[PDB]
Amino acid sequence: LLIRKLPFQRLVREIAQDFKTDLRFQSSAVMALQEACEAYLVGLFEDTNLCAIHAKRVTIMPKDIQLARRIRGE
Amino acid sequence: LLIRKLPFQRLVREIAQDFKTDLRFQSSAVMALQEACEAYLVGLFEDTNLCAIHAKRVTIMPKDIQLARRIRGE
Amino acid sequence: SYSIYVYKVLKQVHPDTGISSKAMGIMNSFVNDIFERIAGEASRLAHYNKRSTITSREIQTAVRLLLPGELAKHAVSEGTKAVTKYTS
Amino acid sequence: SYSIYVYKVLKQVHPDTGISSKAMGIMNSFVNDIFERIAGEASRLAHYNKRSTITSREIQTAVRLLLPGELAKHAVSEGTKAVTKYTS
Amino acid sequence: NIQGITKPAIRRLARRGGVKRISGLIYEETRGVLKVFLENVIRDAVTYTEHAKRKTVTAMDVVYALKRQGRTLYGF
Amino acid sequence: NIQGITKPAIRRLARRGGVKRISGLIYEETRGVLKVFLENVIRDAVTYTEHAKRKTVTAMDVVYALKRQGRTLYGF
Amino acid sequence: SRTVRAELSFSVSQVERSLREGHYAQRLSRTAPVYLAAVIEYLTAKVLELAGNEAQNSGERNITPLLLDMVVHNDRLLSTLFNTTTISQV
Amino acid sequence: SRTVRAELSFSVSQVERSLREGHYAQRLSRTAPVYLAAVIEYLTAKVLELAGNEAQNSGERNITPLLLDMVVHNDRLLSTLFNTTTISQV
DNA sequence: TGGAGACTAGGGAGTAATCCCCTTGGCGGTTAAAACGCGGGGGACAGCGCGTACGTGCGTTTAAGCGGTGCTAGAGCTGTCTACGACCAATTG
DNA sequence: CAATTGGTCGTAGACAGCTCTAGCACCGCTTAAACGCACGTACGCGCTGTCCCCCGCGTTTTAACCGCCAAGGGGATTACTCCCTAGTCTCCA
Repeated sequence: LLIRKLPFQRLVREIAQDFKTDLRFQSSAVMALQEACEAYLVGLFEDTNLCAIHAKRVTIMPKDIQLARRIRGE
Repeated sequence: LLIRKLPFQRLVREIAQDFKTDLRFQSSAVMALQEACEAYLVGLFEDTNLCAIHAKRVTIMPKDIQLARRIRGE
Repeated sequence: SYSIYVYKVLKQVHPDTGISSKAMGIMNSFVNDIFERIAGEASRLAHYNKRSTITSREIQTAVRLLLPGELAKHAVSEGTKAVTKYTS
Repeated sequence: SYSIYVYKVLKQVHPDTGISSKAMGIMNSFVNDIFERIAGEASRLAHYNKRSTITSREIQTAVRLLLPGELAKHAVSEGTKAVTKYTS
Repeated sequence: NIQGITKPAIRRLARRGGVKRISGLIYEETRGVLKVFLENVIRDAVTYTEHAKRKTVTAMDVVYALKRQGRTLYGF
Repeated sequence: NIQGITKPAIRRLARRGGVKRISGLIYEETRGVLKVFLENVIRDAVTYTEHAKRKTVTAMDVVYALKRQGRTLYGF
Repeated sequence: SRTVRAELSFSVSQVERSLREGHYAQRLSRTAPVYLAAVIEYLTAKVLELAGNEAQNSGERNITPLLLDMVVHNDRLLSTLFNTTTISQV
Repeated sequence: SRTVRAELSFSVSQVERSLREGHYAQRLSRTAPVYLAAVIEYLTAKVLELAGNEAQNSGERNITPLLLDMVVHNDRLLSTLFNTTTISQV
């Protein structure tokens, strides 16, 4: 994994608090969410790098994430 | 519609020939395919125009269709 | 199938505005689609819990899953305030 | 559930190469997923034609629909040359 | 042929898409995208027709083929 | 907080994505994309847990929530 | 009749009959089709409420499919439900 | 036994038993589970054939999930089946 | 100690036989729409320059991770036990 | 000619009871990983310029569209009527 596990667990337990208070998570639910979130972010930066090369650049910019998410339908 | 109906019917009846020979189409199946194909192409050129503006251009180029289809997953 | 009730709700929501004949087929395909989507989601939820009876609770969960956000909150509130008015 | 047969096919395809314990759970979730996808597609195809019996023909069509291209041609050829070897 | 998707019909689809100016090589790429889209949808429509033991591809086979791509079509 | 998704963890995700150089404003946008992705998946996982009359979000509720986005996850 | 008794506009018995002919389960509940008919009734009375609001906002008399296509892809309230839909307009 | 009789490796009776407990229809066919077990057998003997080809091509002894993730996203033969899958690797 | 071989008793589908929509196929006369060609000029595309701003390397600060106790909530049962939904006999429009 | 209301009859799910995983919590110590500088240099971004190459306007050419009328393939149906799938006794590892 590439994100640290304890701040990602704090992030899931502070996002899920808005949906139902006082929830518990299995130890493998947080690792499934962390595996799916890095498999989402790498697949997002692979299209952001395509949108940055498309403009004849190397540095990715927030408009490249915004284009890769508007084309994808997000 | 924006594509002429008789060349689009010739296109469907020459694409479907590779799948099963001597097929017949309803008159509304071809209009559903033509409605879906222009609703596909306009939604494709709306992301191609975003990929062409993203490079600080106005003219769309084939690399803009190729980027809008690689980001989309085609 | 469901076209006779679309005009009946339209008489309540807009008793002055009429509807076309293609728009009735569009609203009837919309209703048969959101029906065969909600019932399909509730059958998968009845299978995931190994139940056999689709209750109103699997419909409330399939509405929470399918409809995003405020549409799910209002569809759950309308289904709840229709089942409670039904049992009374 | 299906983990006892994944190793049995692996003994035929590679009798020398072994498999891990996480990869067995991955192949078992793969098999239970392509099973609950093919059977779900064949139940929708049994509903679209208003039938009641899932025959092998709704499985051959759900394989043609789900698997793209050459994987569908080889899965149909293997299912056909297994049903014919079964009936004989 | 695919050549029936003419130059000004692709230009009208791009003008409806909001494109101001079109390069001279979009025309053969758009036909190659349309042919892939039809080869993906007509394959499923022919699969539903061969499954229904018919020889006429109805419009509900096309609606089911577009439904299997997340492109639900209302009005058929 | 969302601040636990640190600067070098986003940099490692971009280095695995193939990005050579990263602007100084990607870091707060990527956290805003990750928070939307988690708010879309955890809502469905909490919906499956409240439907299963549980209080512990198991990993199969997360697999079902990712399956409802076209992101099937093998291994749970 | 349970539809007037529940003060709804859709028939519960036809949605239940379509759940039986769809064979979505083996056995339904007592109040599951009332809930499902009230949610589909809400969605129809939310889409046609906007089609009837837009026909009189534009000045149209009837409701055409062009009104449905303009509303359901506008109106971010329910434009998310129709991200991947295409009204045929023919 | 019909699996050896059909000369297959998956059990037809367990796939049929999972179709009964899934309640995918009301009644199956005589040869529908043999066809479904031969297709799932083909897909397993096509994925594990490549995992066993790659373990000996790389030089590995066992089959790890890293081998599955490298194969199913390579090998354009079946990379289309796994466009939207993610092997967890943990 | 689990299948699956012979026999029952039904009851979806196979399979004719039948209308009758409707798809495919001509012709012929329109007129819109595509196709070609010319020319002018918007605008990709290359090259150069100034200068933010990102990366690398340092020292220092934080905290995640690990190992080890607790400790109570709450998943999973197992066994009752009602209330439930599946069946059947008179109706306000 | 609907959809409904009293009875009835299993049986699925509600539901107290209980075992025991496992999630949450805290303490302490490492040591990696993050964090904050300062500096140099890549590389975004603005600019200017030559030059394709796209758009717009004319002709002229094509073929789509429309309105006919055949003609036969083939949905869609109604009728039986076999041939299947759903219930039950044993072998051979």
